[PDB]
Amino acid sequence: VRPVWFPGNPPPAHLDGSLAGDYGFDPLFLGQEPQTLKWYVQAELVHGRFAMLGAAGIILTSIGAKVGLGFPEWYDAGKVVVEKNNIDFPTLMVIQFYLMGWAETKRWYDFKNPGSQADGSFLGFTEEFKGLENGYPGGRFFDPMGLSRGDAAKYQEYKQKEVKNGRLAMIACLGFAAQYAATGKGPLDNLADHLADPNHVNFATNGVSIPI
Amino acid sequence: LPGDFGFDPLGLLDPVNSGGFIEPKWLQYSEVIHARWAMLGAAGCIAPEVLGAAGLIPDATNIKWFESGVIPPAGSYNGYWADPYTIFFVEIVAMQFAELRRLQDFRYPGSMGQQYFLGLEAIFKGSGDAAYPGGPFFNLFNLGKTEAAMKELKLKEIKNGRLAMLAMLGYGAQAVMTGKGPFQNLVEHLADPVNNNILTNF
Amino acid sequence: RPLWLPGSTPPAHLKGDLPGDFGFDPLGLGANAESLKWFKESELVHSRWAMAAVAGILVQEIVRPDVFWYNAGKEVESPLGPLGLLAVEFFLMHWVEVRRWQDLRKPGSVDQDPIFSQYKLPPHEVGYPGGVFAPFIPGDLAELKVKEIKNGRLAMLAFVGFVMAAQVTGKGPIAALQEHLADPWGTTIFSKAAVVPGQAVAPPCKIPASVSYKGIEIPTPCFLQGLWP
Amino acid sequence: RKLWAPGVVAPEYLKGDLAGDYGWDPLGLGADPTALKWYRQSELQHARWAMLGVAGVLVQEIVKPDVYFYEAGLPQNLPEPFTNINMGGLLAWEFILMHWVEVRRWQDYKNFGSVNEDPIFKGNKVPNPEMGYPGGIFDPFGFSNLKELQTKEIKNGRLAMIAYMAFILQAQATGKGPLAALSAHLSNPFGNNILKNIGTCTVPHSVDVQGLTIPLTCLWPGS
Ligand code: CLA
Ligand code: CLA
Ligand SMILES: CC1=C[C@H](O)CC(C)(C)[C@H]1/C=C/C(C)=C/C=C/C(C)=C/C=C/C=C(C)/C=C/C=C(C)/C=C/C1=C(C)C[C@H](O)CC1(C)C
Ligand SMILES: CC1=C[C@H](O)CC(C)(C)[C@H]1/C=C/C(C)=C/C=C/C(C)=C/C=C/C=C(C)/C=C/C=C(C)/C=C/C1=C(C)C[C@H](O)CC1(C)C
Repeated sequence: VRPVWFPGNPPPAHLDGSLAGDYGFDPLFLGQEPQTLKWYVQAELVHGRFAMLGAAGIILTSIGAKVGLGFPEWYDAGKVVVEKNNIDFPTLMVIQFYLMGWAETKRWYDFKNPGSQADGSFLGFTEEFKGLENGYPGGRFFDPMGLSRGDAAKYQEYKQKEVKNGRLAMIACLGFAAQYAATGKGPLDNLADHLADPNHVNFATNGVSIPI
Repeated sequence: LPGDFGFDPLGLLDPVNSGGFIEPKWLQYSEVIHARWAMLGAAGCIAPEVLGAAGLIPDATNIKWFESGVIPPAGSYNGYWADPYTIFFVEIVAMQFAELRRLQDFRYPGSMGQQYFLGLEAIFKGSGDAAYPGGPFFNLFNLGKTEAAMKELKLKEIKNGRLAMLAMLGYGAQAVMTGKGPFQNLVEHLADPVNNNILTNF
Repeated sequence: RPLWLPGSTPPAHLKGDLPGDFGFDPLGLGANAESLKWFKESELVHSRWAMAAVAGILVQEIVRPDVFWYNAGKEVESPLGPLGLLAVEFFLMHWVEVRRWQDLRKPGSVDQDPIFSQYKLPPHEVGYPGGVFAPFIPGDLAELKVKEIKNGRLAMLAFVGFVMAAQVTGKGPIAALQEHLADPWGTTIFSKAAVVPGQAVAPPCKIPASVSYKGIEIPTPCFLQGLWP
Repeated sequence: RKLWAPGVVAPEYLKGDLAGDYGWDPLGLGADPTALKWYRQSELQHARWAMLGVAGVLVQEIVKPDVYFYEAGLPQNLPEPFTNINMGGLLAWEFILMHWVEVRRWQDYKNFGSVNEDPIFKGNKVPNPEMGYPGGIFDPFGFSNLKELQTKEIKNGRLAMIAYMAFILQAQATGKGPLAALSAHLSNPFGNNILKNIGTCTVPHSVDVQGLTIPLTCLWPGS
């Protein structure tokens, strides 16, 4: 009934269609256990959301680098920010570890004990750190505009859109990494080269991706 | 069943204790797949030489078939719209889609007419049979509306196919040995049938 | 009931209850009621500041020319110090804003004057105070609210048009309209920039650099300057 | 009742309800009826714009046989009043007015019978008896029976679609207009053939317009 990643094969028994982006794609059966599938759903959403945020950063800084604004390219951006500002590297990395470890550990122990971060132990906050579903923490802070508690079918549509855009941005970031590792250029410079010569400037002419 | 002339000296269509890819359903189906690809191969390896000898296509084209870019040691052709690897990746994606949906109809009969494929689902319902799907595109004109006419057309497809398979093995053999094209071999054997044979080119 | 698209259907949470309700919510940002109260208040406040802003820019360019409204904060002069003006604005706006926000979060709890206990503001709705805020009303509120939200949406669009036209042309709104009347075919946003898959061209920014005020050196960037046509 | 080929059985959803129905759908694209309605509207749009384009290229080449419609789009090749015009402002006019009329017809497709009335002047209305056939001020002479005229309309339109993509194809191959190419084939039919002129695109390779360079496109790798 529902479209499978590979038409003709039936989907596996542990992938039913209740999840967003459920195409029955598990050929290595990594999520047969429901707890492992729950944990992988939340890991997929976290990787996807970081990839969407990262890919938007790549694209906007590369637009601002091709148009003459003086923005670095993303493989030089961290070095030029640390060196042009008054920033020491390891202190900013440790402050990142502090803030991300706090938030991340709240996420970890809300996976473990599902309603437990809404006890009020963090400063006074109650039901604003309670989750709605697995990996969907919508209260007043994380869903301030409040789309998950009105028009539930439209919210299911947004869950589908979020999972699809996240998978697309994960393969796009793997893109940017591979594109840079092959060509040694900015990715929107690579896009400009492909728009210049489509038939002749590509991965079959980089001399790396197919070494024959 | 099409082309059943009883010729099986090595007994490979035995239904008793079969399996794997040696099977009547796999062997007859791969027989018609090799037959159709070899008909296209025979026509495609003839056509530039005869159309350049007839004066219809120019002399920048009409090259020998092994100098097309199949074997760049044998010679390549600059004048395509891209490099042959740029061509070959499009071939990978396109033939992957085609051959892979064909494989899925072989493994699950009729399963290629449910999941959305741009409205192209009634075209790929197939039949209760591999190797002969039909439908509004694989049978454009309703040819073989009679069952006996359908058997006759399947048998003609089998015979023209086996002839083209022998012909394509011929094109490979002649191309390796005498180093020329098959229409050039026609010209030499029709010029001197005595002094231009396999026995001369050794 | 007129719509943003005549013939379509409005979303199920939009009925026609609020003024200016024409069924326009494609993202579904008002399906929560508690959110929709906050966004109605924010729409009214953005609309009123934008109407007063467009009135200020128009009357400023009419009355006092050779003063560019994007640079009035630079080229203004006063014996009133900049930090003194900013401190007065800070405390007085913090006062007024917190009074209005308390009326939002607790409906009708700051009606009474704190200094003069005689004067109390009458019961009302949120966003529409009344009383001494509205001494004179022409006609009925059922149409004036619609007029207010329509003029306010049009003036919000007008203010972002003023900002973009000032950053792209470098002139005021009346001077830019005189430019578009002097060359309508040749002075449009289509006529200044285009992106083609070959090459792309953006207009030069007419706001130069970090502005040198009295030692602060205010950085002045243009809005989304890499994404203009 | 005749079909597109002898011996071919028409599909079950093709019956004779729509005009120009020869039972021809080898890809099964109209198997879903909502998609069939969308492709009927797209067929009508392509047919009417192609009839307009063929009548265009025909009359333009007849009246002014020095235009060369394939290069008529340049700013220099414009008529008497505005012949160095700003193509930005021209595209601005076209974008606004076409976006208007197009969204009106799109809402006609989405809600049939909902954009018949004039929104400004409330005493005006077009009765559309079928989708894609507005009538009223769009049918000022009013010959609408309607069915045989719809068949004539879709047959002329399919012939004009084939004829206009023919026009573009010949004009890219031999570099001339349709009447000039017909005169060349009447001059010699053996020379100046499709057997000879093909393989070379006369496409002038990224014409620089006033500020920008458009990338140019031939339908086959001729060069
Ligand atoms: C070396 C030991 C060995 C032996 C004794 C067998 C024996 C068998 N295999 Mg197994 N098999 C082997 C290795 C072996 N195989 C390997 C290495 C693979 C992985 C490729 C397989 C994968 C495999 C499959 C998928 C199948 C079999 C099947 C069979 C059975 C029938 C095959 C037959 O006669 O068809 C005749 C053989 C052919 C038609 C193919 C010959 C041509 C291919 C390309 C092999 C060429 C071999 C040659 C040495 C290569 C020269 C290269 C040089 C010119 C450059 C028979 C029991 C079939 C079966 O189970 O049916 C009951 C079956 O479907 N085998
Ligand atoms: C200033 C911000 C602002 C806010 C908070 C609102 C809020 C509202 N609008 Mg209003 N609207 C605005 C500006 C705003 N509007 C402007 C400028 C126009 C003219 C284009 C309109 C035209 C309009 C119509 C026709 C209707 C509404 C309606 C509504 C209400 C329900 C829709 C909703 O839930 O979305 C909440 C909206 C927001 C949360 C603001 C969006 C914030 C996103 C993240 C920014 C995206 C904007 C994007 C950058 C474009 C900027 C402008 C662009 C031209 C450059 C809600 C009270 C409906 C109504 O009144 O029914 C009761 C209705 O029918 N609005
Ligand atoms: C499902 C399944 C199932 C079965 O069972 C098996 C198998 C098949 C194995 C599987 C599959 C898998 C896969 C495919 C995976 C992939 C992944 C990825 C790619 C990710 C990424 C992911 C990605 C990500 C996160 C990313 C992110 C990013 C980021 C943050 C960025 C950042 C940045 C920026 C902005 C800029 C600057 O200047 C720099 C940096 C710093 C650099
Ligand atoms: C019957 C029997 C029985 C018993 O039981 C046992 C035994 C004896 C074993 C058996 C036998 C068998 C046999 C004989 C077989 C043979 C086969 C063949 C020859 C094939 C080929 C086969 C072949 C084939 C497919 C082929 C194909 C081909 C092709 C596509 C080609 C293509 C092409 C062309 C166009 C042109 C250009 O230039 C390129 C190319 C690329 C070159």
